[PDB]
Amino acid sequence: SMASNAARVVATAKDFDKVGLGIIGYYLQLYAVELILSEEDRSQEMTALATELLDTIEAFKKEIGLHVMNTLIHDQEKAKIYMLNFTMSLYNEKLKQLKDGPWDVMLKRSLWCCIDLFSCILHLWKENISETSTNSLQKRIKYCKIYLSKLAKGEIG
Amino acid sequence: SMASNAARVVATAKDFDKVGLGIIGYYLQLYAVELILSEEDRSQEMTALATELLDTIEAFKKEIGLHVMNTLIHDQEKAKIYMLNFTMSLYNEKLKQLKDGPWDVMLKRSLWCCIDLFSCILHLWKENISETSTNSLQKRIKYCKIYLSKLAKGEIG
Repeated sequence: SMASNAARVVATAKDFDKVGLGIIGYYLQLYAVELILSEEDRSQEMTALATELLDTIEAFKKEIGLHVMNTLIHDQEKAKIYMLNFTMSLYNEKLKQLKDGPWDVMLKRSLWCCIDLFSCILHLWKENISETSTNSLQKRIKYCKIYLSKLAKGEIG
Repeated sequence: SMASNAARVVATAKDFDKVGLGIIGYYLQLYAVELILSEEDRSQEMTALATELLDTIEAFKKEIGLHVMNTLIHDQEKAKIYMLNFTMSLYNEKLKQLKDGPWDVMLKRSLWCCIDLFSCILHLWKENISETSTNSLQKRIKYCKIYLSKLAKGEIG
């Protein structure tokens, strides 16, 4: 239920690192961490995850606090905007695919990634996002979850 | 000159691998290689570097298609997008720092970074950048050169 939502994120985070988008996967992790530590009913398995996540998280920031980009890890303002610009370019590219492009499992994965990126941005930076912008993002997530269902029911397939 | 530049870009790229931006480090290497192979008669070390770089660029491709964001390594348009977003943001931050911020080595390294990144974009996707954008990119590069000049004279430093 919960450990699944976090598990997805953590999986995607690792994928983003292995491809070389470290800063993105960084925040995805930090996000997954808050996600786990938010459940008052923690379980052995998740606790080990929090630790593993924090360990990685720390190592990453330490190695950057090379010296040109630090600002994306120290300035949550710039980090939020960089994260948003990246997620948005991906999101917008995927909308078009929903119209003309192919409707395969890659799209399904791509849309969940968008949902997690958006979710990450909203969770990590609440008091930094315009009430107008929050709604926008909350809507983009819903849009994903909608066509995601349209795929499971073959409606768009 | 060619040797000097290649060495710089290469050094910058390696710096981005350490931070986590493997995608940026990737395109710099493509650019670096194209630079080294631009000279019909180059030193052995340089050709050896070209080879070294290619083996790396080759390797990087095998690991990537993650399977969602690999659409960056196989698309000249998207790649350019995520490339400009990153470079453009850094460029602005540095423009501000030129005014109030400290005028240390960092500001220097940063300005050079912007020059290579902007030059990497212009080189790699010149046949995909409108005539207007080319001038706009070249202007910023020029501006970097100019400010570096001032920092040397102590006119701004």
